[PDB]
Amino acid sequence: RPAFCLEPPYAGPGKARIIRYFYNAAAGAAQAFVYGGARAKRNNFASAADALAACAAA
Amino acid sequence: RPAFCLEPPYAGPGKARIIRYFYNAAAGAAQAFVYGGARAKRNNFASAADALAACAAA
Amino acid sequence: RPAFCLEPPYAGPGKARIIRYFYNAAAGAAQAFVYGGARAKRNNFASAADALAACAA
Amino acid sequence: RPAFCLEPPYAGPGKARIIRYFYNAAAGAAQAFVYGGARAKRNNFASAADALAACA
Repeated sequence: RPAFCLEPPYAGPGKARIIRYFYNAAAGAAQAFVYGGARAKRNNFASAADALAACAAA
Repeated sequence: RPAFCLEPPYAGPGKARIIRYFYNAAAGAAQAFVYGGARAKRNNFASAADALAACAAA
Repeated sequence: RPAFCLEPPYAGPGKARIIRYFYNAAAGAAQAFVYGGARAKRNNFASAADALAACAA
Repeated sequence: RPAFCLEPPYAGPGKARIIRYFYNAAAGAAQAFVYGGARAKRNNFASAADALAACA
């Protein structure tokens, strides 16, 4: 599993209101968070399917 | 809940661009993903309603 | 299936960034939206399973 | 509603595989489509809720 899959989600300072997904490796699942549209970090996916494709596999 | 309902959605190797649905157990929701047309895995349904009927119940 | 189940989601005027779910009657599915914390309408649930239950799905 | 709410979805010339949402005014519903990542038209949203906020 790539290291970035262990990052906590980062909303950032932006004024957009976007639901994104991060992989929660402790829970073994993708989880939704609200992203502000600026200064994205790596564990930040458009969809749960995308988060799982990158990060679900051991 | 059937175990397959916890399997990540699989795009597969095909070149098609088909909208399918999978059960996201962390959210308890059936959500969209892009399927390539080949080698479908189990958590892959033609509609959100279909995925929920198969997988939402405890 | 209650009448509120036909409503589109309502973020409202608040500044919060709360993930909530609404029932999408056309699809028979539960989908997420960003609720601002104020003036919620009825098609607004803390989880997708809550929305599906309320709207008899 | 905005006139763009009547557009059919536009996948565009791109090769990416991105789920996006358009408002289908004939169905009264926001529906998913595959967007290629380039030359988006206006009836193109990252979520069903955003399509409904603009067009419902």
